[PDB]
Amino acid sequence: VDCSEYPKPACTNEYRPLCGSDNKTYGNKCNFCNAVVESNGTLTLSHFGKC
Amino acid sequence: ISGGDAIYSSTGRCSLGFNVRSGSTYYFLTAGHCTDGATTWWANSARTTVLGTTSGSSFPNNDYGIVRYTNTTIPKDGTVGGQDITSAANATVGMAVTRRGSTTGTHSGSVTALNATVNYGGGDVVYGMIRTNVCAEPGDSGGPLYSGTRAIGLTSGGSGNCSSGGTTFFQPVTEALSAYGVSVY
Repeated sequence: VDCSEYPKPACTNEYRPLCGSDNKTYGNKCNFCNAVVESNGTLTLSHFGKC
Repeated sequence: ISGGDAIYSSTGRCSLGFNVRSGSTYYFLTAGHCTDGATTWWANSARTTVLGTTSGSSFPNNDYGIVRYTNTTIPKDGTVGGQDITSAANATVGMAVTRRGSTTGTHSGSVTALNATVNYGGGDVVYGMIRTNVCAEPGDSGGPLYSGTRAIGLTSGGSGNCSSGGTTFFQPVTEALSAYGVSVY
């Protein structure tokens, strides 16, 4: 996952979860990457799938 | 199985929008972004109960797809959770609506704007969307937006979430019904 083209003003709502370094499961890549931007690049990917 | 229930494709989970039919052929509508590149749909994460196979998929530009039922025994209720749906209708500004989806369950709100353009990025832009103040979260895609016994839209995408509040766009259901020649029941 590359969050370079983010942030995006909207995300689709399909579910294909990723596990963030904050131990939160993100519902999809778009949700994930917008959180990464929102944390000012502090949040990273732990692994794919639910945490 | 009914509107709002979970559906699984090879890639992830979405929500069933509405059970529709044409003559004796049953199908269900869901989001186009969910049907894009999916062939078979199942009713469970284990993929043991088959639902059917995709028959049409329209995304981007629009955001609707239809799946033809191949499972003969699964009940195909013309409802949303227990709510009966009897007809389809055009969204209007100020209309009170409700959404049901497989991750968040049922949430209400109102139509805030019509014919909105949502740019999901990479050339995925959808047009003609209904804007509302209803929240939705991953997994809720393709679930129904209804008002009373009237079908109105299919969940597409948005921002925010159900804890803090958000904005969700829906694809008008009438357009989908018309493209495929099917009707709610």
